[PDB]
Amino acid sequence: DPGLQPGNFSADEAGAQLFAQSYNSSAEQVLFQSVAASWAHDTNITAENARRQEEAALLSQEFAEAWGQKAKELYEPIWQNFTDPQLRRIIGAVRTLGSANLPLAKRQQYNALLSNMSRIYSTAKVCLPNKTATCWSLDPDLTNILASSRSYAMLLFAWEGWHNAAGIPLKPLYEDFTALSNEAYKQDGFTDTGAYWRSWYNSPTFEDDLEHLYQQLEPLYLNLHAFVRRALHRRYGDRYINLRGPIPAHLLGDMWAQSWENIYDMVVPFPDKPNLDVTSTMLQQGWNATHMFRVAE
Amino acid sequence: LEKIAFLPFGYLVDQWRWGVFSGRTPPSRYNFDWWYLRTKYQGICPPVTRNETHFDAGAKFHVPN
Amino acid sequence: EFFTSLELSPMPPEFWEGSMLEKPADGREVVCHASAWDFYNRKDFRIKQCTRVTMDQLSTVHHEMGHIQYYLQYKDLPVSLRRGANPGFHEAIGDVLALSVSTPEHLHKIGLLDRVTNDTESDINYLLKMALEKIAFLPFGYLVDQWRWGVFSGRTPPSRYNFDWWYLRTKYQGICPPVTRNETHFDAGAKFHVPNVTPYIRYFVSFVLQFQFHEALCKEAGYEGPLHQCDIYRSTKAGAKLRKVLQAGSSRPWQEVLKDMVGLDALDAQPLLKYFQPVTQWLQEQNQQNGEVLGWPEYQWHPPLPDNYPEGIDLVTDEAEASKFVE
Ligand SMILES: *[C@@H]1O[C@H](CO[C@@H]2O[C@@H](C)[C@@H](O)[C@@H](O)[C@@H]2O)[C@@H](O[C@@H]2O[C@H](CO)[C@@H](O[C@@H]3O[C@H](CO)[C@@H](O)[C@H](O)[C@@H]3O)[C@H](O)[C@H]2NC(C)=O)[C@H](O)[C@H]1NC(C)=O
Ligand SMILES: *[C@@H]1O[C@H](CO)[C@@H](O[C@@H]2O[C@H](CO)[C@@H](O)[C@H](O)[C@H]2NC(C)=O)[C@H](O)[C@H]1NC(C)=O
Ligand SMILES: *[C@@H]1O[C@H](CO)[C@@H](O[C@@H]2O[C@H](CO)[C@@H](O)[C@H](O)[C@H]2NC(C)=O)[C@H](O)[C@H]1NC(C)=O
Ligand SMILES: *[C@@H]1O[C@H](CO)[C@@H](O[C@@H]2O[C@H](CO)[C@@H](O)[C@H](O)[C@H]2NC(C)=O)[C@H](O)[C@H]1NC(C)=O
Ligand SMILES: *[C@@H]1O[C@H](CO)[C@@H](O[C@@H]2O[C@H](CO)[C@@H](O)[C@H](O)[C@H]2NC(C)=O)[C@H](O)[C@H]1NC(C)=O
Ligand SMILES: *[C@@H]1O[C@H](CO)[C@@H](O)[C@H](O)[C@H]1NC(C)=O
Ligand SMILES: *[C@@H]1O[C@H](CO)[C@@H](O)[C@H](O)[C@H]1NC(C)=O
Repeated sequence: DPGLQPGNFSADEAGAQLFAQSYNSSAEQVLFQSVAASWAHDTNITAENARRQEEAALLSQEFAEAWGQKAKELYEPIWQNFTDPQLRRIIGAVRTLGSANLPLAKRQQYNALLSNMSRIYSTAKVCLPNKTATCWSLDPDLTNILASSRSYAMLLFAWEGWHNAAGIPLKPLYEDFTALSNEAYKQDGFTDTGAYWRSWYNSPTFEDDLEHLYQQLEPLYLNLHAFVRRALHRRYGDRYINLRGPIPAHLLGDMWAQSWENIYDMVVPFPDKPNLDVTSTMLQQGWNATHMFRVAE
Repeated sequence: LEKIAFLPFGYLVDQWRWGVFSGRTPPSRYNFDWWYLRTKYQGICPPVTRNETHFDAGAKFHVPN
Repeated sequence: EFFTSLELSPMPPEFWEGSMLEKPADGREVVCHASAWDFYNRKDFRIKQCTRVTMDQLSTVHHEMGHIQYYLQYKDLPVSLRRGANPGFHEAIGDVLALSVSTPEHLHKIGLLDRVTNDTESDINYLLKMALEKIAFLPFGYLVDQWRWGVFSGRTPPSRYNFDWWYLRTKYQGICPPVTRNETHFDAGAKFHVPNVTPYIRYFVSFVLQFQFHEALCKEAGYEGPLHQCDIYRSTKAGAKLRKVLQAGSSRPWQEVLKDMVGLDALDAQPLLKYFQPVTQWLQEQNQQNGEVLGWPEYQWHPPLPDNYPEGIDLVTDEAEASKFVE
């Protein structure tokens, strides 16, 4: 790879612009091939595509390592002072080597760990104690049952089964990944991975501001929770839910209580007024694939 | 009921992840910290009993990936 | 006289004429407290305590005499420089000396014991007896002051008092309430230091600091042996160094004074780790032999109701009494 190695630029403005342009071109090629590999991974064929994604990530990370080392050794004394926001932002983006600080063995271990995490989460499945021939998955089946059924026992079975089958074989991998990411981002210059993640928003009082926002928004969620708790108590009785206390996780709409939209069946107030839907329009005029996109146009 | 019921979860998951990364959560308080956070912010009680063996964050897609 | 041996505490005679060290023979005076009130007045001090014959009372007497060392030493400083550096120093310096007294070697060499019981079994017994109150308290103090910080700073609104308190208890101390509580109860109030305005992290800081002080003094005491029987008795240089440290009360940051004495400006638990080394090794061997988890693999476990309806609490369920009744 000729574009992998950067030339001998200078800390001056012209050298900085040349470095920025060279990075622009090289990264254009790198993310072009990366997006090609990632898109081909999850369209028709998955065999020999996860491995291709891993090698592409490895080579892109090596490219980032080399370019970040060059950027460090060529701009570190003048990194803070640049008199140009664009130059500061681009040099900060390039300087963040990220997961390239680990040695070769550690880098391979970290990439393999990420791939193992993704595959373990994707292929995880849960089904019945008997007739264990074929059974459900996460999105095609589990979401449908957990969002459409109204039986407490079956909801509990689905929720517990998925949570066990997707959390139990995932703990040691997460421990190792946390250790590796902490080491890499400590060598980067940040106090920890969480500090780097907060560094995107660029605010020293990020946690305080978020806590203030949530304390402002608390009454809304408290009232909504009380109303939904009363509705669920009416539906399921005063044995699986009490008025004073929390709500069981599966009783809500989605699997992880992310959204309650599926609970609107037995929460809606004043049901005499008709619900809002335009399915009849699709029944009248066909909406095959593009009508909802020409409407966006 | 689509947005406000989500807001605490958004404030909750990455707070737990920060706790795990920064070291305040050793690999013996994963599930405990997660479920205390759930009962504190979202007001959600896990139905079945959960020990430290379970990892009730890998169910969410954004934790493993 | 133990103080004076290492050229320490030239006790003024006013204590033997105007300080009461006894139980109140007449009058409804103080029953029993744990303070050493100083006359101050730029000149003198005093002790107000109780007198008994038990070794615990002797240890408490040594503790409060160590408290009196502090006052005797920091009086030339102004009226605002009376608190001794870190607020946890007063217990620490008042306790490290006790750590020297309670050693059987000290009792034997001062004439209280016939001979030194140089036995490993006795060593482990005494170490576990003392580690049942200088270690089980370590999660506490930290727990209480963390909860109080949370409530003060706003992270614990009045709808979450007991929730935060009991989560903290199950986290650090690992003790769950036998009765299922809720937010109406205020379980932090049972402790005396919560309602009364009193900081509670000073005791944890002292329980960490006293063993570091013991290790530093022992290293300067010339005895490079076990940390158990390493009393400061008959060590003029150790007394001189302790006097030098005690000379300044809050006149300098506590980190600087600690660096001056021990050798570093930050708290370390390493001397505490070395102190409890044999009991820790024996504990590890016992835990491995018994084959049990180290701790907390299953939480959300609350004990079932023992038929606590208050009609059978008076029923006795002791093994020894049952066997005696059987016989
Ligand atoms: C990432 O995962 C790979 C692939 O293994 C797959 O994912 C694991 C998390 C498990 O669920 C595996 O069952 C699953 O196939 C791991 O590489 C694998 O390493 C092992 C150990 O060298 C290889 O052989 C195994 O060894 C023993 C017996 O010797 C048994 O566990 C198995 O029967 C098997 O023979 C295994 O072939 C290999 N798989 C590859 C290279 O594709 C890898 O260790 C893991 N990475 C990390 C960091 O955990
Ligand atoms: C999907 O629906 C679209 C929108 O109706 C179809 O596109 C039009 O189809 C009509 C059918 O009468 C034709 O007269 C138009 O010429 C088509 N184009 C446009 C721009 O309006 C489309 O054929 C349908 N099928 C597919 C496979 O896209
Ligand atoms: C009590 O017995 C212990 C052994 O259980 C003695 O251990 C001493 O340990 C120090 C550690 O630095 C060694 O330097 C000594 O040589 C050991 N003494 C021995 C082996 O006799 C300890 O000295 C004994 N204490 C008393 C007061 O006799
Ligand atoms: C952990 O919690 C589970 C329930 O979530 C307890 O129940 C057993 O879980 C194991 C898997 O860890 C299953 O194989 C058993 O069938 C479950 N039931 C029984 C009766 O054993 C499990 O005991 C808990 N473990 C710990 C160590 O607390
Ligand atoms: C607890 O049970 C043990 C074992 O059963 C008791 O020990 C025996 O008690 C019986 C009572 O009839 C005697 O006949 C045996 O000789 C005892 N065996 C011994 C002492 O080895 C024991 O007394 C019971 N009580 C306690 C407090 O341990
Ligand atoms: C950059 O300098 C190095 C010094 O070793 C030299 O080998 C290399 O050819 C130079 N590259 C360019 C593009 O001038
Ligand atoms: C930073 O750059 C500016 C550009 O105007 C300059 O004035 C300033 O002295 C520099 N600060 C340094 C070099 O510390």
